[PDB]
Amino acid sequence: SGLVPRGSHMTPQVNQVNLSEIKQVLKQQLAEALYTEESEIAEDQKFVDLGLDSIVGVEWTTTINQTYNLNLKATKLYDYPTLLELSGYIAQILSSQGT
Repeated sequence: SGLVPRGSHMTPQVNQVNLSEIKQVLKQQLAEALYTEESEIAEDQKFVDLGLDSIVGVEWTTTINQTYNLNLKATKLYDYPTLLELSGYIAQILSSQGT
């Protein structure tokens, strides 16, 4: 996955949903949830360290499901406090629902 957003130019309607493609989106979705910008969020930093709580984790877990058409809960935030692992799991769910 040589998909690295740098802000040089926009990305088109990419059909696929690679691991990194989900990872970058997750950062963006969670940035707004933490009242910040994804530009300052790390991929291996814990959402909780930034301020992800029990409330935000439950609402955010839903937006994720709606984005990739899955079923997940608050326990996900607790199992994968970083985008790296979070995305790792999601990528397998959508890859199984279509095979």
